[PDB]
Amino acid sequence: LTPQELEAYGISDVHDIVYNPSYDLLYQEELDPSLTGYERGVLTNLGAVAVDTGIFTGRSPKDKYIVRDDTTRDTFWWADKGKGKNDNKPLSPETWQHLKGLVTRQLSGKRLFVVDAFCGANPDTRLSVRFITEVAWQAHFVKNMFIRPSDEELAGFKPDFIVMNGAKCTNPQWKEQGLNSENFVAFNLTERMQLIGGTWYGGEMIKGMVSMMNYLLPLKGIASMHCSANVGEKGDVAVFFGLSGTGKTTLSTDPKRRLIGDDEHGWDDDGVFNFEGGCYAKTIKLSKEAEPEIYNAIRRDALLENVTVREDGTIDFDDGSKTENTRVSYPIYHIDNIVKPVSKAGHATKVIFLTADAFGVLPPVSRLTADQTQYHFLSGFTAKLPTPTFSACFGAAFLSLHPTQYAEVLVKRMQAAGAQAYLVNTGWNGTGKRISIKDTRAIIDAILNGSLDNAETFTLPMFNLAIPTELPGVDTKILDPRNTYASPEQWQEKAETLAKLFIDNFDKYTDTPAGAALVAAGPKLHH
Repeated sequence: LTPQELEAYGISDVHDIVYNPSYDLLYQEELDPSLTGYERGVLTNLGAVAVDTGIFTGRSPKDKYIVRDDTTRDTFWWADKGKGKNDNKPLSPETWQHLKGLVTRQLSGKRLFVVDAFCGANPDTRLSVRFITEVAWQAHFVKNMFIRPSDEELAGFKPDFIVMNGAKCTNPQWKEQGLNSENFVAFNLTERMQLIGGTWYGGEMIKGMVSMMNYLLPLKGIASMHCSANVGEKGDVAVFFGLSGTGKTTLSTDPKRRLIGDDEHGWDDDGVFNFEGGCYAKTIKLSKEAEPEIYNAIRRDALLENVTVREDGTIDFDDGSKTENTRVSYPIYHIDNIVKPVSKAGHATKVIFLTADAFGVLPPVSRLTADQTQYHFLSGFTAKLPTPTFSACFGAAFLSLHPTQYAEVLVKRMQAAGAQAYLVNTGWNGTGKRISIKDTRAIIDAILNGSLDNAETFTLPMFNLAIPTELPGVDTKILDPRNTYASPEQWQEKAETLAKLFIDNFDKYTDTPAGAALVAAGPKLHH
């Protein structure tokens, strides 16, 4: 690289450029004694450096803005259009230039770190991203989370997107510009740039490119999925969806199946690819006994975020005093049982939707039709003891297009692959007790070995769910959710409650023909 290349973006008076720093260099930079404030890092007794992000201990959706221009006007899922509430707020082009200026002026006159990286593991569809920061640990974060180019890949590197982290600056003009606060996370799809002002939260630097991939990929026929994915010895790929607490991490961890990734995947002509080169894992209440793989990944080149470090250098993983959203990032190879050397594989042939049904209504396992796959993907239901949660596509926060556009391309890719979707209740049954980890692992086994795709089924009323009549390794009595109620009538009363919740939630998608058509595939009330 060269200083003059950064001049193209508006930055000037560059002091020194640290380009694609090594992990050893980043460690030395992070302990620099001249650092102040939230730039500072400390070494823990696990070998990983720890940093603090100030008041922003999570994403700031209320500060998220996307320029509305000729590129995005008729394509983006805007906050101020349609039925579905979202945080994709339109930004004027002129305010964008002001925000860009704030960031590029902040990054002028500075020593800068520049990290070139990829979003997407498949070369023919991946995004080349250039990240610019004045803070070494921010550069470390993006080195962990995106895919690290080889020296030979850097020779021909041409950025498709620029991410400029100006966490040290804020926007004094925010009120008269009609913005939410002096902070901002702003995107321009004409200039292909992301700006970060004010917030030091690491996740803004990964979830911004997730949001942009979530715009670009479906528009070119590539599915985007908030899922884990893993691959068997025979190369058979499975994807697992589920909100927090549904067992997604546990059920996709299997010594005989290598992990493609844990967070965000694409699905193109060649198969399923990881967006990321690393993992950004929650660490509240972490223990070596409960999460041995994550714990073991916390070593030199991991980066701890907002964890409590004691005066003796030890970590109190139980302390949520600053935030419950403590995190660690690490490059993906800190996990042993992964797909390597490239985080991608062939086409998924099993799609597993996990839900913790606190109502005790849904079967432990059902085989979905294509329309039910779209319906339950859009619903993204789970519950806790019972309060429901619905989140479109199992993650609404990073959707740049209408949710139905994600459902359509997912099922298109499934149909071309002959993939079958299953809905799995890892929550509760009629006895008020949770379904056992032993039972759900046996269900996953039976799904993944293909034994249910053409198995005999009976149909559950109201939800119209195809349930296998028998399932190897599981007590047959558990398969019908009605069998844990005193009478079928007692199940029906709760099923009517839950069906109404789905129907009410789904209504906000019916402003598109895809969503309106899918009502007829949804749960039915009793008549």
